[PDB]
Amino acid sequence: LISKKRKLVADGVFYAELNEFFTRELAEEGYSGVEVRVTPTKTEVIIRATRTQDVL
Amino acid sequence: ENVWFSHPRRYGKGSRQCRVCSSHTGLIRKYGLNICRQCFREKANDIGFNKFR
Amino acid sequence: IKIRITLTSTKVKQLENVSSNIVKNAEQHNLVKKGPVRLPTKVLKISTRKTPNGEGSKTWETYEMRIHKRYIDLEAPVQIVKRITQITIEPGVDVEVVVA
Amino acid sequence: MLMPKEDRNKIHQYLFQEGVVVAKKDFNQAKHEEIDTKNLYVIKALQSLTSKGYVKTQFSWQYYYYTLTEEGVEYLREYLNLPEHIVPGTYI
Amino acid sequence: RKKKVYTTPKKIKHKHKKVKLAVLSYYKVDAEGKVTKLRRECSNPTCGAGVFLANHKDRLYCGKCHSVYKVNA
RNA sequence: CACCACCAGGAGUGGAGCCUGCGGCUUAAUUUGACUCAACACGGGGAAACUCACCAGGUCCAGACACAAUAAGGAUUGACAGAUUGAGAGCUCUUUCUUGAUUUUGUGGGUGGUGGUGCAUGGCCGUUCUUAGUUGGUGGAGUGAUUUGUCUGCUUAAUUGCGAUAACGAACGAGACCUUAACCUACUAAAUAGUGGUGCUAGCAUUUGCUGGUUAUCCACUUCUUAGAGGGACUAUCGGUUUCAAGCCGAUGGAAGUUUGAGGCAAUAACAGGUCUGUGAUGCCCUUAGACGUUCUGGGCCGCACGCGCGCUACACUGACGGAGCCAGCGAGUCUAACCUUGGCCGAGAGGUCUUGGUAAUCUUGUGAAACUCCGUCGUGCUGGGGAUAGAGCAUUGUAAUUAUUGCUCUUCAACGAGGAAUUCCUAGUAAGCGCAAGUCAUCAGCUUGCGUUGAUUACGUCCCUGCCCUUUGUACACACCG
Ligand SMILES: [Mg+2]
Ligand SMILES: [Mg+2]
Ligand SMILES: [Mg+2]
Ligand SMILES: [Mg+2]
Ligand SMILES: [Mg+2]
Ligand SMILES: [Mg+2]
Ligand SMILES: [Mg+2]
Ligand SMILES: [Mg+2]
Ligand SMILES: [Mg+2]
Ligand SMILES: [Mg+2]
Ligand SMILES: [Mg+2]
Ligand SMILES: [Mg+2]
Ligand SMILES: [Mg+2]
Ligand SMILES: [Mg+2]
Ligand SMILES: [Mg+2]
Ligand SMILES: [Mg+2]
Ligand SMILES: [Mg+2]
Ligand SMILES: [Mg+2]
Ligand SMILES: [Mg+2]
Ligand SMILES: [Zn+2]
Ligand SMILES: [Zn+2]
Repeated sequence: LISKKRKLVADGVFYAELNEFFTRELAEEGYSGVEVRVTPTKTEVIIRATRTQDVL
Repeated sequence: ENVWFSHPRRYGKGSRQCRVCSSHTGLIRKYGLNICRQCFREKANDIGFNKFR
Repeated sequence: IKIRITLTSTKVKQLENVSSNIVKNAEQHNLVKKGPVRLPTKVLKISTRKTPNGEGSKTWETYEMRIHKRYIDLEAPVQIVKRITQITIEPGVDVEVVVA
Repeated sequence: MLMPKEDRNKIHQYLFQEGVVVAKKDFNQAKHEEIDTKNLYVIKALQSLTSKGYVKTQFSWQYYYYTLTEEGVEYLREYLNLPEHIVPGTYI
Repeated sequence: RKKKVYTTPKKIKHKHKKVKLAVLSYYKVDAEGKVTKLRRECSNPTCGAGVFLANHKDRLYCGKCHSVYKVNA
């Protein structure tokens, strides 16, 4: 029960925070960005790196 | 002793800080994001704020 | 039954074909519907100084964020209501259903 | 740091169970979440664990992310006297 | 900066770290009898007659519960 | 070339009183950065505490880890009362319980610092300059460095282009682009937008009307409101003038004919420009337990003989006061919290209290804003102009308001009669007047960022002043005349 102004700005800062975490520690696998996908029953976060074998 | 960290911090510049760099000055509290003015300007593009005009 | 789909993204071109695919998939199932009401777009503006220090010429800077919000009202038995919302979910577009 | 033996066993047993621990850099917050002990205890004790190669940290907007190592699963096991391969992070 | 004279009156009184005392747990000792207890304990809801009581001038402590238990004779 | 220059002007500032920033003086401290443009309502810097860095004092370790020492016949921790202390800090002591290997004492070795150095740096920003500037390919000139292209002229906001022409053809910047504002009885649609009807009613007339109210009256509608997709302007057409070319100037049509208006973005080469006090961005230097760490209590940043710079209120009937009319746009708003507040009641007020609506085109909110308009009292009087500076009370925020936080009442009712030398900004919905929202915000706006309302005069030029650019020229300069 939060307004749409705050809700969309919250997901912006959520993306911004989660991008900084991925770029700080996953540097040595070639992290080149992140995508977040809200969905019924689940949120999905697609990490984009180069050494994908290393992130697994 | 209990006297440590006992002064109230419920209002005023001492209650809030930048969620990125924990600074007190130049905070941006509009729309509830609470990032300092120099850190928001570095993060505005990936939050979703853009320059048009 | 009176269910209502509301879209509130910021990407207009993602939002529209989401909204178009709701209304077109409605019409194969031949449902009567209030076609999309487009509420006034609201601009979130943040005006900050450019400089990190307080030197130079006093140049300001306005970052803005546009939020587009549409609602479609539907009346349908349960099986279409389960089908329509389960598909056509596009990333960055927020969908929520209310009944009555 | 001088903290009672029971909550260091709380911190150490919670770490084993979750493989991870997240901790806001707020001293004097005085009440951690996911753990009923002081926030200063879980930061400082995990500062003592990282300085012996058992856990590694990342700051990432004042949150202190801890994930324990291969050294971590052997040391802690010796510490809790639990059965072999009883670490959740290690086994899918 | 200008200077540091360290002006203030000298009050360096860093404390005693509770000086190691001599042999303790002096309950009483009884020649061929059962020993009673000096330093009365406490009728608490937790303390199971293991914690003694300080004998001050006109008050009895607790130590682990820091609460006076003195009652009139 | 250019209202960060002048012209013809408009509104001022400089005079006054206050508000605020800087220097100075003073101080325990009055923390500090920034001194032409390009410091001085700037650090979003509206500081009661916190912020906070400064000053007077008091705690704590939040000194990792390693190795030694100490040491379960206790390594160490905590405290009741009293002295003490600003203190219900046992902080320290008297006093004696409690805890249990976590600590303690050193050696290293770390850690933290709004400590220093922006002249050691990164990133960002400002400035040159938002002017119009910059560069290759191929050809030509030259032994070469280099040069032409990139120009005598005309033109443009513009190296924008026409023209000349040993140069042709491009690139970056300008322009295009993107956002926004203006047009759409053309499309797609809508009680969270709005009409018209038909029900149900109210009042007034009475003929066959006028104005309202109503949410389950329902049926249709999209003109107005909103945003999706599109259309539309391209200086179109005509006239005039110019190597008759790029253009410019009138008229007609048009929603629109200054780049349609306004921005966003913005080249090469720079600058010892600012920022280490935004950063868990940082090298080195310093500090690191009577700390330059962190916290708590109290002060300070506000102190006032003076000199400056942004402002607010005014000096008055083109007005002050009273009553009545009465109209915007940009926007913000709470849940696991207490924000925006309608309505009823109490109170002169500021305010209090009981309910309600709102996570929002739904409710505050037609944000009933102010200037303004109409009727009245004043009647050239430092005056009913002005409301500084003082005295009493009543409230509100807050742990706290004394060097009055702010609001309200009554009283006191100062300078100031349009401001010297100097100097700033500006070409149409623009200047100027007038308010409102947002930011900071527990409280506090004389500030800033925006938005509407009311709306002029003057010009459609030039190099006179001040800056900047270019050409020619001289040079013994080249860290480049501070040579
Ligand atoms: Mg400055
Ligand atoms: Mg003046
Ligand atoms: Mg300042
Ligand atoms: Mg200042
Ligand atoms: Mg200090
Ligand atoms: Mg430090
Ligand atoms: Mg400090
Ligand atoms: Mg530098
Ligand atoms: Mg050549
Ligand atoms: Mg040659
Ligand atoms: Mg050539
Ligand atoms: Mg003519
Ligand atoms: Mg008056
Ligand atoms: Mg308003
Ligand atoms: Mg007086
Ligand atoms: Mg002059
Ligand atoms: Mg004005
Ligand atoms: Mg000569
Ligand atoms: Mg020379
Ligand atoms: Zn920050
Ligand atoms: Zn006890």
